[PDB]
Formats: sequence, structure tokens, C-alpha cells
Amino acid sequence: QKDVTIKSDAPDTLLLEKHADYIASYGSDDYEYCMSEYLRMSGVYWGLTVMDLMGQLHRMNKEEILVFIKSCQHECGGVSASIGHDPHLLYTLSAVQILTLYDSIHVINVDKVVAYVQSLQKEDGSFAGDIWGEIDTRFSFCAVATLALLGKLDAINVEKAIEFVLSCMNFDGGFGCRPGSESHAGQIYCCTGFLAITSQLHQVNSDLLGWWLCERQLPSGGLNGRPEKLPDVCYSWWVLASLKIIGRLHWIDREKLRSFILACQDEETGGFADRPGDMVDPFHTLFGIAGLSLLGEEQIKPVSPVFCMPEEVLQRVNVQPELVS
Amino acid sequence: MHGRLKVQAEAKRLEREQKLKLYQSATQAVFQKRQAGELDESVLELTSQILGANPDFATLWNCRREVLQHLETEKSPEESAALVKAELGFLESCLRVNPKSYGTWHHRCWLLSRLPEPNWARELELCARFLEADERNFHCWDYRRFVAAQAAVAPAEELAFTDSLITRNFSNYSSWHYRSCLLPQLHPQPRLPENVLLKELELVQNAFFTDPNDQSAWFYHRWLLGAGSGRCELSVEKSTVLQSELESCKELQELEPENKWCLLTIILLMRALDPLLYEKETLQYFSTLKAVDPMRAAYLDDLRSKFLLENSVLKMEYA
Ligand SMILES: [Ca+2]
Ligand SMILES: [Zn+2]
Repeated sequence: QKDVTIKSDAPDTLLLEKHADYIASYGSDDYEYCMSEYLRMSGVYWGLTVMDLMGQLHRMNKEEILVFIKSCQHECGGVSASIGHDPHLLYTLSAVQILTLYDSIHVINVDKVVAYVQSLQKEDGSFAGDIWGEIDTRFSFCAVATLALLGKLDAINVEKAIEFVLSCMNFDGGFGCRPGSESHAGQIYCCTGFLAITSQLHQVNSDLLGWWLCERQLPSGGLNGRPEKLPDVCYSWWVLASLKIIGRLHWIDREKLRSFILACQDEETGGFADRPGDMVDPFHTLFGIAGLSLLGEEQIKPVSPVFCMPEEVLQRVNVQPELVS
Repeated sequence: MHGRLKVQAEAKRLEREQKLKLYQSATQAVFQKRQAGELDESVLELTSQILGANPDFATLWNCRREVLQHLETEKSPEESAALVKAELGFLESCLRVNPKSYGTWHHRCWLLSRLPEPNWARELELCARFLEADERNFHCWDYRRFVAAQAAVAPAEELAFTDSLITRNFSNYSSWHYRSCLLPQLHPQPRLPENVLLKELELVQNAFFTDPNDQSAWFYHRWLLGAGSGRCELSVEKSTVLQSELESCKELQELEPENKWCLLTIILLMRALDPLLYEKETLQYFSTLKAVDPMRAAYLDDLRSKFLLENSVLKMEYA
């Protein structure tokens, strides 16, 4: 019953040139920017990815980011969000995703990235996020997403990895962080992505999970991350990408979702917000654009629902998981 | 993480600049200290300021753990217990402010995991308090399962906590979910026992007649409907209960004709009873449901096609 009402002067056209400018300029002090240093690597992945999807990557600084990435690889092989920060699977994925957009994977020590990821797997097949032992199926995704882009999936115990993720499958067809955790969109995305990469989508109850996911669509057309929550562009990306992976994208109203996402654009400043009239950010701009791409927008490059990167990058490196259709 | 705010504005922009410099200098110093191998209480001080406002700054949680670990080697068990109790207080003040941070909840689990005498009843009480504030806080429900495990708390006690949570308010998805994992543990086969299932059906049916717009009970009810015997395996009791559920949903549908949940459940109940005998009504129900819930028309057509197919297989099975 909770939902947003879209105001009737909301944006209803794709402001691509504005989003390009917003991202082209982002990180030129600034409050949220300096406060978001602990996630810089992923911010950089969000900006570069969305630019590349709009055909605008060349406007970003390749050389500069390549140097930055290299100085974020630690001696254990893991990559940190920023220089001086600690290595983590999240930023290891983001870095490997950036180097893949740039075809510069050997800017880092790939053998040591692999060894780092491999080191984080536990006896039950789960992955910790870093040396401090937090277990989350997000990290199961980060590990195999990373190893797949590197061609090193065989470096981990895949069957145990699979067993752990399926053990996080719930009554509703969804997935949680850890065994017994409740389903939600972000977690479902990670686990369905994981199962795409490991060739296990046959073990998903697509009809049951598909239904839970399409029930995320609210009358406004936006998708929420779980029952009794507000719709959101990020939740919308996760849910729709999950639906595509399991072959049920047609189970939501695509035109109503398109309108929700377009309405989250800022006509003045460019970029997308989490919901209409909120303040934009680069995170929701990637997901807005990626979502619209998945919904069939011909101006945006096709995006992988698994890696949230342009399909053409993935085709080039030859990593393209079979989906459910 | 954070998202989002709506889109004298200089004393707001002034204070933001002021907080940044404190954040910036503090951050600077912690890192300088850390690079200098200075693993002392000054780092606990510096980080307490930053982590209170940014508990997602993971590296600072890591710094705290390094300080705490180092100090534990070079401190009496009396000084170590004091640093620990201060850390529990700090964690709680952080959670009161942002109860949905992975970092803070993980630090607490890390902390409690390495204590010699952990007070788990106190931790379960912490969960009860946070779940009163937000009964959908999955971080807290997860911490609660962690604690429950550590304290070897019995599934029946957690099942009683879920019942108290359901009757007393809505926002029950988290509670039904917990029940779905708890019940199979109580009846642990390598498909719940009928007696239990029938009791759960009673409890869920109460919920969705109490509040017909409560989607959580309808979602749980659908799982219960699958988690049982089979239609030519129906006891007279199950048969009778499901029939009684069908009439009750139709009664609901009289009252709430725009309620899509009760319509979908009527179809699923008919499937559960007799796919072929109820074939005409099922098809009638699809047309109505699709008019009530058009965003789902594609889903509903695919479900209907699945069912039509199953009905073809059942008719072919005819001797
Ligand atoms: Ca350039
Ligand atoms: Zn969001």
C-alpha cells in the first residue's frame, strides 16, 4: 500500500546528454564526495559504467583511474575502495569491473587477486568479505563475478559455493545474506547472478521467485525491494535484472516501470534519484540507466543483468552466462 | 547506504563545511597513527566521532578491532573487560542512530564472538528492543538468530517469540519468514507434518481475515499450500479445511472485490483441491483477477497456461 504518487510534470523523456554531463563533472571540495571516500572504487565503477553505456566513456580519465586502481591493490592481492583503506571483495570486484571496461586487467596482479578471493572462502563454501569474517551471499557473488571476468572461476570450490548459496534459498523462492535470512531484492540479485555465472539457474524456482519479484511492482510503476517498502530505482534494477536472469522480465509492466525511472531524473542537474524529486546520485544514475536499457531503450547500450556492465565488454572477454530466457 | 533527502541555507552549508573539516582532520590522524603503528585509545577516540556519523566507513571498524586486539594482549583481564563494556556501549549508541549498518552489526558479532563470558540474554533483549522499533530490521533479525545459536536457544522458544510478534501487530513478513525456517527444524525430515501444517493454516487464515491487505500472510499461505500432501492424498480433514478456506476467501471477495490476494488464493485453493473439477471456475477467476490486478496480467496468463497444461496431462492420464 505504501507507494509514491508521480507528479504530472515529472520527466517523461530520456535526458541522456544531461546525465553524461552530471557524471563527466562528478568529482571536480564537495561534501557527499569526500564522505564517500570509503566506497570510491565503486563510485568510479558506477560513473564509468554508465558513461560507457551512454557511449560517453572517452570523456573520463582512463590513465588516471588505471594508476588509482594499481595503488589500491594491497600485498595480499585484494583491492581497497581507496588508497590507504583496507582491501575488500566489494572493491576487488569494482576494480576488476573497471579494468574490464578498459581492457587493462594486467594493470593489477591477477594471480594475487585470484589468490585473495580464493583465501576468503570458508569450509561451507561461503565467502567472507575480507579478513574480518563477515559472511554474505553478496560476497559469494563478488567472488565469482570477479573470478569469471578474470577467467579464473576454477580457482574456488564451486560446488561448495553453490551449496552455500542454495542453502540461503527461502520459502518464497528468494535468497538471504546467510542461511535463514529473509529474502530481499539486493540479495536475490546477488544470488541469481551467482547462479547464472555458475550455471545453476535450473535450481531456482523461477515461477515462484518470478512471482515474488513481479509483486514488487507498485501502482506508481516503481519496484520495491520487499513487501511493505517504498519503490526505488536501485531496488528496481535488482528486481528487473533478477527477473531477466530467470527469464521473467515480462512479468512486470515495463511501460509503467520506464515511466517511474524517467521520473526519477533531474531535468536541471542531470542524473537520477532513488525516487522522484529526491536528490540525484551516481549510484542511482547507473541503475536508472541500466534499468532503462534492460527495458529496451535504444539510446542506451545493452547491459548485462549479471555483471551490470555493457554486454559488448563481456562479449569481448567471452564471459556470457546462459540465462533462463 | 544513504538515500535520500528531498531536493537560511548558508548556516546549513556552513555547518556541513565545519563537520567535514572535523571528519577530514580526524580521518587524516587515524590513518597517520595507524601507519605509525600507534595502536592506542586515541584511535578509539578519533574513530568514535567518525563512525557515529558514518558507520559504513569499514576501514575504521577494522582499526578499532586492531586497537582492541592489541590492547587485550597488553592489559589485565580487568582493563580488558572495561574496554569491552565501553565498546558495547559505543556500538549501541551507533545502532540507535543507524540501526541498518552492516559494519556496526558485524563489529558487535565480532566482539561478542571473542568474549570469554558473553551475556546472551542481554543481547536477545537488545534484539527485542530493536525489533519493537523496527520489526522488519533484517540486520537485527539476523543478529537475533546469531545470538539464539550462541545461546543454544531452542526453536520452540523462537517459535513462541514469533507468535507473540504476529498477533500484536502487522509488519509480519520477517516473522512469517522466521516461522518458515523454525517449523521445519521442529519437525526435521531429510513438507511439514499435516497436524502442524493444519495448525499453521489456521494461524495464517486468521491473519489474512483479520487484515485482508496483509500480503505477508498470503505469501506464507501459498507456501503452506505447497508444503503438504497432494489432492488425491487429501485427508477428510485437509479436504474440509481447504474447502472451508475457499468459501471464506469467496466471502472475503464479496467484501473486498478489488483484493487481488484473495482471488489468487481461490485459484490456488481450487488447484489444491481438484484441478479438473474446478477448471471452469479457475478460468473464470483468472479473468476477474486480471481485471483487478492488470500489472500482473503477464504472470497470470503464464500461470494459467501452466495450469491448462497440467490439466491436459491429468485428462490424458485417464484410464
Ligand atoms: Ca579521456
Ligand atoms: Zn535506492
